Amino acid sequence: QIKTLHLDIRAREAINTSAAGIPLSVVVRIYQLKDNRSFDSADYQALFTGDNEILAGDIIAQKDVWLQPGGSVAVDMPLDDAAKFTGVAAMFLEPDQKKNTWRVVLGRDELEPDTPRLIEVSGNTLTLLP
Amino acid sequence: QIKTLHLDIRAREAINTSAAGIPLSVVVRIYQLKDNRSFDSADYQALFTGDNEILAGDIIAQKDVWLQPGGSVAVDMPLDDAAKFTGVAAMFLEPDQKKNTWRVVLGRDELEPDTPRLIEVSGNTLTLLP
Amino acid sequence: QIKTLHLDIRAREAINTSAAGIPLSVVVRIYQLKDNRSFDSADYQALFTGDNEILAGDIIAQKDVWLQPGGSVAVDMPLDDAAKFTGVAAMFLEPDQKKNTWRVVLGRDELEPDTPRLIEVSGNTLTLLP
Amino acid sequence: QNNLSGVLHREGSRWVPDTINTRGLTFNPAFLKAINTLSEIADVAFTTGNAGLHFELRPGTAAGVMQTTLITDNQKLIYVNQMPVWKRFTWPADTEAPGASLSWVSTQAGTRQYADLPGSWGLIRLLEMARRKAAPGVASGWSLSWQAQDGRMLNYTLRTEAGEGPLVLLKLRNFVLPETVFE
Amino acid sequence: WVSTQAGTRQYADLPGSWGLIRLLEMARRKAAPGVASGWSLSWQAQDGRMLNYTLRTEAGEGPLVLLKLRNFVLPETVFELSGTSAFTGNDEDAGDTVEETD
Repeated sequence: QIKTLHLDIRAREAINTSAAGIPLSVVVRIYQLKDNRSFDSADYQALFTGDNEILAGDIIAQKDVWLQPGGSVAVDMPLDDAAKFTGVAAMFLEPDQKKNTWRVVLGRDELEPDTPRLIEVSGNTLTLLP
Repeated sequence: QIKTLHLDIRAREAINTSAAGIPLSVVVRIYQLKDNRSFDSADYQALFTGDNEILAGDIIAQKDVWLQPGGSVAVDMPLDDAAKFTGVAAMFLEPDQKKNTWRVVLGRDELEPDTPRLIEVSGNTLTLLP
Repeated sequence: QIKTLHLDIRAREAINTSAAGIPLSVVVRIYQLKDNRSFDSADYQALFTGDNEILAGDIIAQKDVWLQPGGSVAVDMPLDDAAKFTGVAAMFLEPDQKKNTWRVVLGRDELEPDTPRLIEVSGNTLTLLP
Repeated sequence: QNNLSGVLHREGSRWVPDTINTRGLTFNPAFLKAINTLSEIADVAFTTGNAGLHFELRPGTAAGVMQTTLITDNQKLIYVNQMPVWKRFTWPADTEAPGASLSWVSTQAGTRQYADLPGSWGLIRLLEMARRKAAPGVASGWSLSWQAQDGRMLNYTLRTEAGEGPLVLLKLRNFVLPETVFE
Repeated sequence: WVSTQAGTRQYADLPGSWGLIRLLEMARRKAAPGVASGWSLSWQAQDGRMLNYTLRTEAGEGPLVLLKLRNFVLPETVFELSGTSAFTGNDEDAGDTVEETD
């Protein structure tokens, strides 16, 4: 299947803008899951600050990338074989927990073994690209 | 060619300063033109307040972005195929109509399909960046 | 069947008149539905402001046209194949929710592949034309 | 309550000086006029001991005007000539950058600014430019108005609770407290 | 709570040491014919899902008595000449009457 996890994270200038419209940085976390159901059940608060060890136990490993406004950070991760779902979540100033534009789940099939998949951050949303 | 219009609009703190030097906000409009000749013929007044329907008829669609002093707003626009020229115009307190630093025209070729082009506003002028 | 969605939206001068008889503009939305039953169940309020995601999930895509009083806007839409029903709804000042003259449903069969179907707005009602 | 009691005596909202002990004592009528303004402010603005009030509003419709202006302290109200509803505001909102502005898109114009202000009170400055008059609201109707540079004036109705809301805060603009209470 | 067709969504989080008396205000449909101090809570959250509880306190009324402090100012004068003949010895029963029925 896929041996090495490759991700490329783009970012425009207007990301995580405050009430003054100020371009702010953001912290994005990468999760290697055995279960995706608990990753779809947690809210914004119990995922980044909570002690849901049912979700944390399904997290095999976690790695935090840290991108400037208007830049990019490449992800070269030795992908675990039990990592059925690559959990991508971000911490905006205004995370829309309702419309759920702050997290995406990338399964085993949608990875590429020698090409990074492109995740673009804009405004306060997460966006994939073909 | 180019399918989706992507623009990134930067702004410093000293934009649209009054006679008291006060940092003021500004309104920028995006135009999708079929003709660029009428976009180079209108002045500051007949473009923002006028009824030049020869120019407005060449405008396929218009969209108004609205940026804070010292911030940014990302533009994700479904780009029309007849939009040969992306018209960018701003409304400063002191628009220099003579030296014409208040409008730029971005053609079909200078767009990027998956990367926003950078437009920086400073003082009362509009500036592109490579 | 039909590949490209073509619509032509006419408008007289007396549309969306207030209590002072003043000609006002209006916003019309185009919906691409998989189900027409939920489009016939929602009222004026839960369609334009509500979070009926059962109806919104049946909406494949939405596009908002925006017409002047006494004018027209052409609709050139790449028609989805699962879009069995073209939902047309408007937001008048006085939407008659009872007699239901504020929405029409255009199915797969009544479209034309290279000719726009004519939707005429008058008063506060929506009217088709042969 | 610590140096002029016995002659000044609180009765509801005002404290009209009424006893036989005021004889040989003539109050400056500037004083009694000023301190009845500065006690009728304290039944609208600062009723909870600190700053803050609450008031709701509703826009209207006009010729060529089809839009929405008020964004005051990061609670926007958007109208494209749909049905009118009442939205709840708060004047001293919790933000790091307070302010207000307007926005109007004509049939001849796109979005044009009308007001721009970096103040802690931002809602009250563009009420000074407004022209307020009576309205048949629910208890105290208030139809407002604003004039653009190209005509096409707007309409905005206003609901408030027990007082009349933040329109009383325009009374401060000529205010100088007097200096002598006695003759 | 966790709905049948959605994940967790918190009702309301209230910070500060005086928070427990703040969020407990909103469901005073309380009187219960069960245990001795016999109280229940409704907590009608969004979309019709209700979540019940049945409170049992220890000494008198427990922490529900802290709701009596709302809209409570220490009054004016003692020993006033005004109010010579007035019989208002029912509000201490009537406030709990409206409380323990609504």
